[PDB]
Amino acid sequence: ATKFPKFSQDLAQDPTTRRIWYAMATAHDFELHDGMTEENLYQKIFASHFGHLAIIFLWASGVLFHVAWQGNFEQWIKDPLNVRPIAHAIWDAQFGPPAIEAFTRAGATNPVDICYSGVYHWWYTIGMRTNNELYVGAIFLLLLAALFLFAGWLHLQPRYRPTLGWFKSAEPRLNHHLAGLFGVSSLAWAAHLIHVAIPESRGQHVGWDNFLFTPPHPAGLGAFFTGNWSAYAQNPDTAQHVFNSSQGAGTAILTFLGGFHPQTQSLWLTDMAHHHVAIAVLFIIAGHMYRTNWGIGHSIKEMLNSKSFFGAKVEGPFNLPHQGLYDTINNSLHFQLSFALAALGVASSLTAQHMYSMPPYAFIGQDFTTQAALYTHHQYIAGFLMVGAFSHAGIFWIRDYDPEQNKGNVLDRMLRHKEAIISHLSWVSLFLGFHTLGLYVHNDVEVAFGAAEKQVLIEPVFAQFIQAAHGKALYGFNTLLSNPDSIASTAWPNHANVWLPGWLDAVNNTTNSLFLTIGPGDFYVHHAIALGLHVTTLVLVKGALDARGSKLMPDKKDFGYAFPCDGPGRGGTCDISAWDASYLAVFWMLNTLGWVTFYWHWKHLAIWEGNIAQFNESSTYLMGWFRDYLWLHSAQLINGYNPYGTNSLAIWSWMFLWGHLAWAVSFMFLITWRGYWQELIETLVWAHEKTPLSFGYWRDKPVALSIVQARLVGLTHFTVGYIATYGAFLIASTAGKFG
Amino acid sequence: SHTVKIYDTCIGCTQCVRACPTDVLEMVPWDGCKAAQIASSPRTEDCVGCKRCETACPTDFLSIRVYLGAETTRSMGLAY
Amino acid sequence: ISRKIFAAHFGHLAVIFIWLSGMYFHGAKFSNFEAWMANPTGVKPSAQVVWSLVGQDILNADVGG
Amino acid sequence: ANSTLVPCSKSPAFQARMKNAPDTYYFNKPFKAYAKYELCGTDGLPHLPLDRLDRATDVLVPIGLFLYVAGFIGWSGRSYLRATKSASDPEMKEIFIDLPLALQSISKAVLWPLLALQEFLSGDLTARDEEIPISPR
Amino acid sequence: DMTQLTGSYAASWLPWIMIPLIFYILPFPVFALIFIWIEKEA
Amino acid sequence: MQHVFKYLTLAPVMATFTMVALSVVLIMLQIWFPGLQYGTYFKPTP
Amino acid sequence: TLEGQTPIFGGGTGGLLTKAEREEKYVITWTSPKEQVFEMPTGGSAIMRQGKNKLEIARKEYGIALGGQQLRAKFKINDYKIYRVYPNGETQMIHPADGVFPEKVNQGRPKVRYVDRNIGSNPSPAKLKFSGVQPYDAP
Amino acid sequence: VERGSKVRILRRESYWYQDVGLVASVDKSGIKYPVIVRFDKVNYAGVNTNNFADFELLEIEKPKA
Amino acid sequence: MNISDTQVFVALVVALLPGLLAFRLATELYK
Amino acid sequence: APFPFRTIVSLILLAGNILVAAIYFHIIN
Ligand code: F6C
Ligand code: F6C
Ligand code: CLA
Ligand code: CLA
Ligand code: CLA
Ligand code: CLA
Ligand SMILES: CC1=C(/C=C/C(C)=C/C=C/C(C)=C\C=C\C=C(C)\C=C\C=C(C)\C=C\C2=C(C)CCCC2(C)C)C(C)(C)CCC1
Ligand code: SF4
Repeated sequence: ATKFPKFSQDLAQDPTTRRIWYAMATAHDFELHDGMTEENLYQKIFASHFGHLAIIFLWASGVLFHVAWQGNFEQWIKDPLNVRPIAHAIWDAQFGPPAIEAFTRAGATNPVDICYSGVYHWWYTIGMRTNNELYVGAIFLLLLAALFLFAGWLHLQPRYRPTLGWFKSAEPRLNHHLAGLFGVSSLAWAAHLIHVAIPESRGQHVGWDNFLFTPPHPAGLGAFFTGNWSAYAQNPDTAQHVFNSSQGAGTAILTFLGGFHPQTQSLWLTDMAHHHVAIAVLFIIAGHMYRTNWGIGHSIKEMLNSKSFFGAKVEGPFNLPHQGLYDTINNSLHFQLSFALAALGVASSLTAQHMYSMPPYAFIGQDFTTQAALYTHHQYIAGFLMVGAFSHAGIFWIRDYDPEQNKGNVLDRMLRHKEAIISHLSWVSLFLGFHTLGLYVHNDVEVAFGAAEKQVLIEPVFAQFIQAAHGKALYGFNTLLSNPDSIASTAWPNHANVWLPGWLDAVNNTTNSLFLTIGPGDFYVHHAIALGLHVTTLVLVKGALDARGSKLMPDKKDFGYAFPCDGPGRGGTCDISAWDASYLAVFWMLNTLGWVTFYWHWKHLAIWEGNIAQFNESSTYLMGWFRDYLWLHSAQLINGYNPYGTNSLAIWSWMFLWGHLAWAVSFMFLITWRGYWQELIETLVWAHEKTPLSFGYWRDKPVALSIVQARLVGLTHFTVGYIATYGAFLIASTAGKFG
Repeated sequence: SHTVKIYDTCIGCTQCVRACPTDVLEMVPWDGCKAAQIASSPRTEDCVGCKRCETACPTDFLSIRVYLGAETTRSMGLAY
Repeated sequence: ISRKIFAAHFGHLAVIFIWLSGMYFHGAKFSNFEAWMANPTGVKPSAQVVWSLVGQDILNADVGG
Repeated sequence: ANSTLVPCSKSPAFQARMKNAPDTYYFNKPFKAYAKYELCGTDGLPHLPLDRLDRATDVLVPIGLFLYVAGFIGWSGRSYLRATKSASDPEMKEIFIDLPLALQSISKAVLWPLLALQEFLSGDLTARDEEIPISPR
Repeated sequence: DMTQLTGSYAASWLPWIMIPLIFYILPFPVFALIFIWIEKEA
Repeated sequence: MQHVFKYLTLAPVMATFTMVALSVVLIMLQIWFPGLQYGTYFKPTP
Repeated sequence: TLEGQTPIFGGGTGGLLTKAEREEKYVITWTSPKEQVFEMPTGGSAIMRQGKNKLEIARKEYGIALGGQQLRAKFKINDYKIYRVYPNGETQMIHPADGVFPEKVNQGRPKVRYVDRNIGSNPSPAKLKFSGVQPYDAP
Repeated sequence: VERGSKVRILRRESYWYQDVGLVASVDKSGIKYPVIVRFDKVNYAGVNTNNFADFELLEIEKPKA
Repeated sequence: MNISDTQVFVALVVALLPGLLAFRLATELYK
Repeated sequence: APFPFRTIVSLILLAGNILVAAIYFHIIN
């Protein structure tokens, strides 16, 4: 036996190469480690979280340091709309002179990458101006990462290891994370915006050397304590304000103008300052809801176990049995992880959907490639987070759920009508797929036969009505905010719609992405998105709810979350575990996010080209997507290098192929299965044993990858190829035609 | 090694023992079924995990269950 | 088994003969074979003609002759 | 009211498409019908809106017709399956269609909405939850 | 000139030395360290 | 002869007959009334 | 020592490997009424002798397959024994363990790994958290 | 239960859980699962018979006559 | 005007502290 | 069973949907 892995004697005694592979695959599955107790589990998780925070801080510090060292931040400040931000320098000693010339650009005298993460715009908005400030921020983040690493080490020492009760105390953690982690952090960010960001945007330098004696507002803090809060909203930035200058600049620190700054085409800094102030107040209030040490406050266990509604006998909240759930969540780390992953996925989706339509950073809405990259990035991350939420829901079902302590509650009811849930999800998926695909191919056939007028073109009237209700007067509707006489627009009792003028100006501006005009193609692609969402949810939910067992495998819970199969008996049981359901659902998540990002990218490409009619007329049939989106926009990408030379897109050209390679490799791991490779490996073992001069000999017997390992490796190759190919295409097709 | 467990629903049909390619199972005297015998797994060290025994088992649900565990040289079926 | 092989081979030969008959009949009835024979280098061979019900008659390419 | 859709007979793009269309069976009368009855977008192609109280029959007739036909097929199949349950060999009744039984099922399913309502009211439409095979939780 | 890798940033020799070190000098010793780690008898 | 009748009631044969009949009905509808669209069914020709 | 004459076999590539000399090996012995052709477990055909035959094999499954699907089923030979041989020379007869074939019930055999319940009564894994016991091993 | 009785299966892990079977025979010895039940539908292994105890069955229709 | 040689060297020296602390944390977690 | 709580919640949600549709159909403003 080997020392490695330290956490599993079963793997340590494995005499094959599998021992290594599984050692990497189960290293962070702490609950299955040998002799693991709950307290040790929680303490190790605490230290690991400290390490992950340190890693995040080091990553941010590295981004800042490389921008300050090899970027062009100060040059980009003077002309954000025409200067390409620089990510970092290129040192690839096997470049040729054509590649060196092609990658020497953006005002640099050496090969550089063009930043597409938007960090230049973000740092510009928050008031950073010089490379020295970025360097100081990088040093500070290095020190912060060091502090968190030391904290992780310290909270593993015998005196500082928290007890299990400390980890299980939910109410104080909620109070501190609502009032302090969310509220106080938001208040401090609003303070940074008011004291630093806004003065810097008004041409006034505020730093550590002078922020103590430079008040952010002429009225001072006296106006706050005397109740004269309106003084903070007086004299806002004029519509002729020039960013990073005092020309047309007001003195207000907390306005509620709404809409966009006319020049930067982004949200007002004072608007975001007031936003974070209000958010901080709300979260600090929310952080006092639960009882910790002073009697006052709700008890979550009492709320979940309550059975009386002001005297009347109810079975629970909304007359639904919620009893016993407090112990279910409080004892299941996977349940909490499922909620956390689902919340983070929804938050990432909202981030993507709200930053492109309401850009928060100066001029970032005019950096088309950056916009596309950020949207695609956060949408794909959201999809992965949703997949993880449901995977850990299934893990909870198998490992942490017991029917006895959840007898008769709402979770048990869901487990009892899982069949109806899954069948109705399947019906929704079938209806959406059948009708969406049928209408798409009907339009395909009609357009192919020279009968484009015979297409079924269903108008998205409900979403158009919502847009009109939000103030979009293009459609001719006269409802709510698009009707100036409506009670919604006037707000008759109080007329406090100080947001409405700017909001309407932003909505009806034709040069932004705020409520883009939508037609039949948008209708069809949203229904395709709904189909993808419902099928991915069906796969994940069917896996989670059947994780404990089914008719084919009644005793699945006794086999764990991830096992290959139950053999060829009973008809065959390939891909029967809930892990296999998550594996299958990753494919559908990738497909759905591909549809979503294809739609976003093609619509915005049509808008940026000035050829919105192309999308409007071609998105209603799938040949339009295949020809006018993929084939039409692949030309510059695939001409990054050719027999006539190379340009700056060459890297993307290579990566575009690289992804297609990785994707292809995935098929090998996904189509061919283990026994073939095991027999081939046996033949190779014979060959090696019978060949002279080959003094090497395996210390771990070479074996084919396991079934589950093969599925995981194939999925990893598939996803990596997917991401690399689409990212290369996105960057090349947007940057190759624009800045 | 893998774990092979026999439950009290066994009817002593001896099919799992006949189907085993490494002689993990045998038939032992019993009184819980009409056949007066039950399957046993004294030699789970030789179990490769093929699950032919489960395929052969006629009861519902299975009277014999194989749980794949720590992999050894003979459990992976390695001739090298 | 061998008798089954022999009979099935006869059946497949019948299928192939039906296919060849179809090719010859379509080249005799629904083609431009005579026009192509007149002008081999300036006429595209064509032996399939579609009906006109759902706009698929657009597939009736101008094949010359 | 909706202003981004106009009648196809008043859309210049639709008129251009109509004029440039081939003169065959597939275009003349269909284009006249679209001009008289359809609403067109700025692209000149007919669009189907669901924001009009008027022409509500244009929405209800196709939906109702399809729902009737689909319910007819479903009720025929369901009644045939329920009639074959009492037979000795229902699987053989499923690979071999019983013509009298299928004809009777189709004739009854001609009036499928009333039969479905009667079955739902009498509790005969659905089987009880405890009488349906399910998997362990 | 654009016939060679250069750097106008401070200490442009740092990539010159660090790219070889991280990518084709140290990685094989690191793999050797990991291989010794994962093959040690108990 | 009754064996041939029983064969004609086979599920594949009946499915083929039904599909052919429905396809013929739809094809004749296309031939007689080409270009029917939602919002146009059961309306007189202008 | 194990006695018997090896079957006629000109050599093959599916024979023993380093595992035979390093870890373990198996030997199947039997008696046939006549010299006849059989199939080696790892490919090729061999000729079992008139008398008592001894064959070395890399895995126990090879011997089980040869004894069951060929010796008993095809050649009506029922006296084959499978021994496990270690590099130090230790030899133990492993099949049949007690002289009676496992499929036939024999007195004195104890119940091994028997669970006194139906498979559906295994406890949920949540009950056995951090105890190290599997649901099928629970009492 | 007895021979000819119609029963509903109560064994959760059974393929025929909450399904209906027909009793074929009952063993009068002291074995754990004496009742033999036959089903119209085969399970995933193609088997249509199984042994159950009395407490795992619910009598739903007495034997004829 | 990007950072100078001295700033890069100071950042390199400073990064040693998180490196050593990360090594300490990793070795402590391995226990 | 008439399902009182279920049908009351369902009717409230349906009334909300009908009100939104009435606004959407220009029946009310
Ligand atoms: C160790 C030792 C050893 C040895 C000696 O000693 C050997 C040898 C042999 C002979 C006999 C033969 C011939 C050769 C050739 O041509 O091919 C190869 C190539 C190469 C290049 C290989 C390589 C070689 C060596 C390894 C060298 C090393 C050196 C380095 C540089 C080190 C480095 C270190 C650092 C740290 C990184 C072979 C082979 C085969 N392999 Mg084989 N090996 C081994 C290893 C290994 C591993 C790990 C794996 C996994 C990946 C495999 C794989 C494989 C396959 C698939 C196959 C095939 O097919 C082949 C055959 O069979 O035929 C027939 N195998 N190989
Ligand atoms: C879902 C999805 C979908 C939809 C929904 O919506 C549809 C619809 C449509 C409409 C609108 C029209 C007409 C209507 C009528 O007919 O009317 C009369 C009748 C009545 C009124 C009534 C009738 C009734 C019946 C007879 C009953 C029965 C039925 C059955 C059951 C069905 C089943 C059977 C089977 C099929 C055999 C049409 C048509 C077209 N299509 Mg189209 N689709 C689709 C699909 C598809 C696909 C896949 C493809 C490819 C193949 C295509 C193709 C095509 C072509 C070529 C053409 C043409 O010519 C046409 C026209 O012109 O346009 C305008 N698409 N579309
Ligand atoms: C904060 C988020 C979070 C956390 C704490 C966890 C934590 C956990 N997950 Mg989980 N998961 C998450 C998000 C998260 N996950 C998401 C978003 C998904 C959807 C993709 C999943 C999908 C998932 C599955 C399907 C499974 C887990 C499992 C586990 C547990 C064991 C981890 C393991 O296998 O060892 C560590 C594992 C690895 C290090 C995997 C290797 C890396 C993979 C192959 C990605 C490929 C790397 C890629 C090329 C580059 C990435 C960057 C590089 C630096 C690695 C552990 C409790 C497993 C479990 O509980 O077993 C029963 C399990 O089966 N999770
Ligand atoms: C192009 C690729 C593709 C397509 C079309 C589908 C289609 C489908 N998948 Mg799927 N899948 C795919 C790739 C694909 N998958 C891959 C690569 C994976 C990863 C392994 C999965 C994993 C996966 C899972 C895990 C699940 C699905 C599900 C589904 C179904 C849900 C959608 C639906 O009902 O729409 C309606 C159906 C369709 C659009 C299918 C096409 C219907 C055709 C066009 C009708 C034509 C009829 C015509 C007469 C045929 C001509 C005759 C011919 C027989 C000779 C559907 C059948 C889910 C499911 O079954 O839920 C119901 C489900 O659970 N799939
Ligand atoms: C016999 C008629 C019949 C009826 C009444 C139903 C009814 C139902 N099916 Mg269903 N189904 C049928 C046949 C039928 N099915 C067949 C033959 C198949 C195999 C292709 C399926 C496959 C199927 C799936 C995969 C799903 C359903 C679902 C459903 C439910 C909602 C969706 C729906 O209405 O149909 C949906 C119908 C389809 C998806 C395709 C059916 C179309 C076939 C070709 C109709 C065949 C008619 C038959 C040949 C008539 C012969 C009768 C004659 C002898 C008199 C509903 C209870 C869904 C569900 O569980 O929702 C809760 C679901 O996920 N069905
Ligand atoms: C996570 C942060 C991060 C990342 C991804 C990068 C990325 C890069 N750096 Mg870099 N760097 C960083 C932080 C970072 N830097 C910091 C904080 C410093 C100051 C000490 C430097 C100083 C630096 C120099 C001097 C040079 C680079 C260079 C490079 C490039 C080649 C790699 C190399 O030689 O590394 C060199 C790395 C170092 C000298 C020290 C890196 C210190 C960081 C903090 C380590 C981070 C470890 C990470 C968080 C743990 C990973 C965990 C794992 C599971 C993934 C590459 C673009 C080279 C370049 O520009 O080529 C063109 C180059 O010559 N870097
Ligand atoms: C107004 C309108 C609309 C809407 C609508 C809606 C929204 C609806 C809803 C609906 C719903 C919400 C429904 C529900 C349902 C439920 C249930 C529960 C059902 C059931 C059913 C059944 C049971 C059936 C049966 C049968 C029959 C009767 C026949 C055939 C066979 C069968 C058996 C299948 C739209 C826009 C679209 C269009 C226009 C008009
Ligand atoms: S899994 Fe295979 S080797 Fe193990 S006892 Fe069952 S039949 Fe024998």
